[PDB]
Amino acid sequence: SFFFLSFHISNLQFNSSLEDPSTDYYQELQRDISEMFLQIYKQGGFLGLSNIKFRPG
Amino acid sequence: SVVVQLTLAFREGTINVHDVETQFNQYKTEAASRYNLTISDVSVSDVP
Repeated sequence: SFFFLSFHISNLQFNSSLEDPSTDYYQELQRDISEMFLQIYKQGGFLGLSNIKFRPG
Repeated sequence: SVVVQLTLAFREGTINVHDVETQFNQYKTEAASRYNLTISDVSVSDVP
């Protein structure tokens, strides 16, 4: 099964780097968030997550 | 703020949408303390 999840990161400013998935900052944040999710969900059946979409909030 | 959107994948029979949401909301404290991410406004949907 699949679950769509949206949330805000309330302590980070959206900036021009986060509009561009090829930037170092975009990739670092996507990596670090992905790693966090692999810590949150430890179920044997948890496979992982998609690539991440960032938008201004 | 930064809005973050993603999809999670589990094998059949593992979890439901409420559990996904509760487990994420319960992690807010650790997300802030360990990852320095202040997580808010969580929304979770089943994707058919």
